[PDB]
Amino acid sequence: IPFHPYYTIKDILGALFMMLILLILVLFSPDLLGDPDNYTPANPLNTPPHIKPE
Amino acid sequence: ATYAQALQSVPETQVSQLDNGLRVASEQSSQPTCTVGVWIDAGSRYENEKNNGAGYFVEHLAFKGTKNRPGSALEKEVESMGAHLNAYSTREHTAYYIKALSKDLPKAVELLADIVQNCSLEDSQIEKERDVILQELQENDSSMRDVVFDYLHATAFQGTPLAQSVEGPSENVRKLSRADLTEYVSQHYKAPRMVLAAAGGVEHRQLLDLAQKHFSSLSGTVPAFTPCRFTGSEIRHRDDALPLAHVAIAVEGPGWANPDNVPLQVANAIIGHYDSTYGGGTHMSSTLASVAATRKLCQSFQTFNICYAETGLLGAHFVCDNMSIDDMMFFLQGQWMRLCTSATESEVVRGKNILRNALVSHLDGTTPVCEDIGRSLLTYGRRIPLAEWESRIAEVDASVVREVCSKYFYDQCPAVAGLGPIEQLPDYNRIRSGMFWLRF
Repeated sequence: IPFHPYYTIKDILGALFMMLILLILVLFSPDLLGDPDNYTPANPLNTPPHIKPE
Repeated sequence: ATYAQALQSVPETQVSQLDNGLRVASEQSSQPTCTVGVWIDAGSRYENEKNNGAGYFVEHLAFKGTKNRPGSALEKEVESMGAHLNAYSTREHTAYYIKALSKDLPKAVELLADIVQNCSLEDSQIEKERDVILQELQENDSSMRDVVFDYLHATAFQGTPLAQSVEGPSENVRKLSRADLTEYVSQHYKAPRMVLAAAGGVEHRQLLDLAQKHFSSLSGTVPAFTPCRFTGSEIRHRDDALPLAHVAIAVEGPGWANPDNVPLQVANAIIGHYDSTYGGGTHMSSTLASVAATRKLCQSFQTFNICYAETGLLGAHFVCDNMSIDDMMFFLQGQWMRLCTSATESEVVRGKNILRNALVSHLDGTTPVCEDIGRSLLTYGRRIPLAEWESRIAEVDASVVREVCSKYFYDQCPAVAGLGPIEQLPDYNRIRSGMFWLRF
């Protein structure tokens, strides 16, 4: 089937759903996945309790 | 001799009406040859799912034998005096007409009176005609244009008797008992739904005398069709082995009434027609024709205005290779919207001249004149004089064409029918989106 008539609006819906989730995260639980320890000046004199990546 | 004088010099077609309801019409001008024909209001539009194809079978058996004239003797009487007998049965009309000499008019009616009223319907003739119809259905299967048009009718009038083909399904043709044929003749060959047209050198008084003497015994003094519906769809028969790709796209147009036919027939005349074997080609006024000739984008294209009583199909049918269907769709749709949005006066004048030539060229010769008389009496209820046609053409201008095209073309769901290597045919969503212009 041609891409324009169908697989544009479907991708539009997908991108809208992705935006729904993404603004839910941004606007209700901003620092959800991020570790709170980032909100602290980087002091090389103190190792954090647990060093973990994303 | 300034056209208008010639238009008013055309002899008029007097119309009379017998008690039975047969509408007798004649138009004598000079000729020693005449075309006399009975037009019935029967056809595939009236037959139900089981009677589909009965009209075709009746037309086939009409000439084979009658009651008064047993079998081939009928043909003898037609051949001995040089007359040419013919019959055609479209979806909503049937017609049996003979071309004969002016002298043979008294006989000419009689044979016709034998054919329409008292046929033979011999069982063995039915048995052989069944095989004849099956083979003819195969021939029509080989007819790619006719197959495409039948597909268009099926997909446009879906769920209505109009979608039924004239010949009927092959399964029906097998059963088709003689009782069904007799019933169909009884309830579809009645006197009120008959027009006895006669062109050429026939006197209306003589025609009335012969019709009264030969048609009085017919039924003197009920399913009468129903408004069909348009179902914008498409049927795609992907058959890649076929050489060319026949495509036909149509929209709901007007009927036999609804004078919008006159402007629309102008607009279609603007699009015109063209195939491989033509003249100027790239120099043709039609933008679609010029582009197709310049880029060799087609092997044929045509604009059709099939109009039934309650509705009709108005559109274009083109024949092109498998690698030019999409470009054809673009250009045809673009021409449609160009007419809808900005028609211009010069294009409308060209269309008016073309349509003026169409009617006068068509209404030449005894047979086309008689056919026009019958069709006009059945459909319009009257034979429209050429002067009235000229006036209706004159009243058409650019604004009227733009308005009617916007009414019938702009933003409408079309009915499409493709056959052959039609895989490049744009998806129905693309086709429908082509029927509205964002710029406008």
